[PDB]
Amino acid sequence: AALTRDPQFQKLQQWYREHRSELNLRRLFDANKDRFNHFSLTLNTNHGHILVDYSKNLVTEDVMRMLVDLAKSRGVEAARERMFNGEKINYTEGRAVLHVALRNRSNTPILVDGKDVMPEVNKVLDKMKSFCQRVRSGDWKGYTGKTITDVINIGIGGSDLGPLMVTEALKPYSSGGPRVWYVSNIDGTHIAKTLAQLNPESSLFIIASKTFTTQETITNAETAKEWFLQAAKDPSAVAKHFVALSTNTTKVKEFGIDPQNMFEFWDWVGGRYSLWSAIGLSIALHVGFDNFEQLLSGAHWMDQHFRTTPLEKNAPVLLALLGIWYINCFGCETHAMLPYDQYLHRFAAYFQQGDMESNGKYITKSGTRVDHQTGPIVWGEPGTNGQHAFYQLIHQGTKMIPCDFLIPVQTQHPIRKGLHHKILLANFLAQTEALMRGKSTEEARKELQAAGKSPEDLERLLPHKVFEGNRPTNSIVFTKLTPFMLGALVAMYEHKIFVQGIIWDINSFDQWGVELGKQLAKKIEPELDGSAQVTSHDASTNGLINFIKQQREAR
Amino acid sequence: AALTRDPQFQKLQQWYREHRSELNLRRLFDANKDRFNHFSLTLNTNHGHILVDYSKNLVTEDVMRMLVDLAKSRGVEAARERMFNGEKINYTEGRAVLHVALRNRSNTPILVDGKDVMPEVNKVLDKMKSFCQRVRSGDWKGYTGKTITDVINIGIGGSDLGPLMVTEALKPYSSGGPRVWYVSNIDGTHIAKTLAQLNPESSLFIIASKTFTTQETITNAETAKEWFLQAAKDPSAVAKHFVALSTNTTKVKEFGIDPQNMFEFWDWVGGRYSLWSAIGLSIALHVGFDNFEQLLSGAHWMDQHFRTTPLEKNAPVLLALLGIWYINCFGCETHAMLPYDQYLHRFAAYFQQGDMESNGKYITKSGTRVDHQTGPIVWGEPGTNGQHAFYQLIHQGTKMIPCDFLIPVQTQHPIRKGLHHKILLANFLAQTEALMRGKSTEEARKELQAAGKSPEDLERLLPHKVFEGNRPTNSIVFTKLTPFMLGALVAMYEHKIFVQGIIWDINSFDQWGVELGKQLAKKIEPELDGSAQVTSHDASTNGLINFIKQQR
Repeated sequence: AALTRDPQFQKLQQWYREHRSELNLRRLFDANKDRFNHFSLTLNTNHGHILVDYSKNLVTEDVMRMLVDLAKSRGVEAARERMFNGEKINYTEGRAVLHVALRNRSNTPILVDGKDVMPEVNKVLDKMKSFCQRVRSGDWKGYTGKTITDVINIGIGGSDLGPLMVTEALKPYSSGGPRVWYVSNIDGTHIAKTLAQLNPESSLFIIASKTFTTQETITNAETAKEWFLQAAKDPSAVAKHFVALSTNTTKVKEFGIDPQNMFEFWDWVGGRYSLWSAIGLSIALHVGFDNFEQLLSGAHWMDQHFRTTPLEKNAPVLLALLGIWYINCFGCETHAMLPYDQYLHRFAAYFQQGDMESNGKYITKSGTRVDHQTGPIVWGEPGTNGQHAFYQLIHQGTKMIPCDFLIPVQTQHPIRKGLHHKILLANFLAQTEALMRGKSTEEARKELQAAGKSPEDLERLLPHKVFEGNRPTNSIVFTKLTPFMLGALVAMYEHKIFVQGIIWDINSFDQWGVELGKQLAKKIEPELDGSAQVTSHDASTNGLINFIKQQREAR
Repeated sequence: AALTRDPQFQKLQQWYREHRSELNLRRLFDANKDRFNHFSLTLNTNHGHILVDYSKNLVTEDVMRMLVDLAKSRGVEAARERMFNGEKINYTEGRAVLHVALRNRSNTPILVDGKDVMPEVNKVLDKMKSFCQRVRSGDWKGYTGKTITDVINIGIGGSDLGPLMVTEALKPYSSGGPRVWYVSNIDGTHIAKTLAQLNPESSLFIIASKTFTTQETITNAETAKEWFLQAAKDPSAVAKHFVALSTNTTKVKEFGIDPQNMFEFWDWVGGRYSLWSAIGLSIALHVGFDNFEQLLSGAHWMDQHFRTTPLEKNAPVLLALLGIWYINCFGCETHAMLPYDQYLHRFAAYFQQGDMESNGKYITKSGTRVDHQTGPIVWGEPGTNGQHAFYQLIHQGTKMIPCDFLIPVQTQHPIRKGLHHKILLANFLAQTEALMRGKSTEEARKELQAAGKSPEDLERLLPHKVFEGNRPTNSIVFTKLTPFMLGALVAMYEHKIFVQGIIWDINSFDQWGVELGKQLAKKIEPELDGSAQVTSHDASTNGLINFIKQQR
């Protein structure tokens, strides 16, 4: 595979074999008082600063030069220009990849098939702006003349995770917006428990689906419409309570949504890159279109940083390369995302899709199988909660787990004169310091001596109190979690993922790996119906089905 | 360490090295049409059936024999009996480990320091029973005479995750219960956005903390008490609105809680095993004490299954050993938990603590350092959502990821004449079948040719459409997600974790690894007050602190 044959990759591997032992953080920081300045970036966006501190990673200045040489060798910069220029870099599907066009506030032309996409992008944005104004002001009335109080997004995956994570994160900005609800699972619990809390007369349903064929979303949408028409008893009332966010005009009409009620996007918007498009309508409705424009603007700023910054000081490139270093030299399977912010409690789940569906790949551009690791398993929970759930394993288990810690300097809720946020910041700082420094047998012994432990009791406990440390982290600190700054942060990680993919020579923008499960579920669905035993699959699938059939009528 | 020198483990690794490439699920099923019957367990709890189908795993009958022999050689049964009989198996802390006593419906004596703990367990249960009846009936009034409409648990980690996951899982059983809120993060967002939705006259605060010294929880409690007293202006009225769940009567009283309002538990209740104790009061308030008892009864049933069942047919032992196989032979870092149930959306989060804080360890019982892997990283999201987020990587990435798929046969919401649950089940079944059966180049070519792809479109797309499969899963299917069945499922995984700890020779029940972060946060705290630079740490901690100071 390309990466394995790359001479810069082999130098990195070779260096790792010879010098891995020189990578002790305790020693590196002691021998370089300037380490933080040398291994950090400060970004002034004009709407907040972002500090990307990667100095607690197991790198030296030689390692980062070799990693930048790898990005050059693998053609990161030329691949970047192909994306921004509208070339069909999604080569398995023959598509452009232009989530950057969605937030292209400069309106500089971006050509696909020689045609500028920005007129159509801005036509849909204008349509969302006007609709949001009418809904939020109460000028858009329901079928009994009431204003809309609840907006329900029905969609899954790329049509759900982004809008949910952003509306969660920007909750302080939703004064005067309708309540927003997200129904995604086919599990009837999800729609049922939501509809039970709603009035059809004041509820606006948004059917989010790129294809408008996804079984979960269409089934959920048909259930919501049946429920709604149970109350309204008039087909023409659907036009006041159902809109669609899709590329598929034909299926939207067949579902019965008026064409004036369809907000379009395009095939070069990948679902996991789609919150910047019409899929973001639930965001604009909740926090207002002006805050949505700020979100796009912050992404635009990061796009420009990614495009114009030399690789060696380019935030998403450096994050990408650090991950390559941990994935392909150290062998780390996972990457933890640990925001110290309750509003970001859906941020890790969002990049599970964004990262893992993009780079969970094993075939290269040339059709050949990779002979190296690709994308990691992404996981995490907000701090401080994670400290009391799983940091035990991060500190004193047997796995190496690169961790991104994120926090805003300014809280949306400066209660008790800042007391809570002070404690939060201090834990944020303490945990990376603890991961890096650890605690030696000599340091733990001195503590147990001072606690007054008997020699027997002390030798028994001592090895359990030792922290081997040397566990690497990234610390990403930003002024405040505004719409603009959220946009910049999400875009930072989008381009991190793009860079890793180029390095691995995979297609970050397709998802052929979801097809087989879909096919097999279509075959199983009609077999579940009766009480007849199923014997047509492997023995486990049959046995599970037959157990299901048996237990259907247990009371 | 103990494990790597154990004869049965070495036999296990040697077989792996010689026969790894013989393990192909597609061929194992093709050659043994009885594979499901020999590699699954069906449990009748008398309150629902559990099918534990472990046949889509990379195991033969010989591998399962060697694994059970490892369990015997590592002494699982004798360790289990020490736990149930009240011995101090949490050896670093010198404590028993008796979450099983908390749900011991049988009331068979369990001695700790020679004294039966069951009377104290049942005294507290009776007290929660009576408090819940009063609150739920409206007998218990607020400081202005109103009934409690909102209950707010304040607590973190083990004092949060269990009750949150259970009340989320048992939502359908909460009719007539007050609404329940969980406040855990120190991040002031968490208490602030909760308090903004509450009426102090009708809100009941539960301060859940085993130590009653955790900084996050005591600060949140102090903030809620300040907020409450700003409205009531009557300090006697705290006794109507604040209770405590703790082992520390001194700190509870010094905080201002009436002694009558403390619900006790004991040092042998681990935080991440605590939802079965007083820590579960918010569960019993939300769904009723009878449903809480049913939850306890399910766990009790699983405790007896674990205790009385021969190892080769013992559900938590088999799950543990299959994990050992993937962890210590295949080298899998992670274990995914994928419940096909929206009510179980915090189940995986609960076992991140349950599993990872228990067995994320590296020092054995003799004080020696492990030379093998221990606990995995636990992660996951509910199906079907996960299919559209990260299953692309499970199917077509470069990682081997053991997965548990869980689902209830009967849904709490049989809308559309069961159409949604029918689809949910079909996806549950399809995904494990797909992970096991890939799709060959040959099969993918035929589909593309049949679809009508031209030779150039076909050959460009074909390699990307191949699924190598051979990806192992457990399927855990149960009649219905009732309180009883939830209790059984949680206890099953608790005992899974126990068994793995014993085999690894580690302490599943301490958590010394949380102490260095707490120390260092206490030293950084006062340094944030100034506008002065800070120079007292490493450059990075210094540099971050000073950027925080610049950007206030």
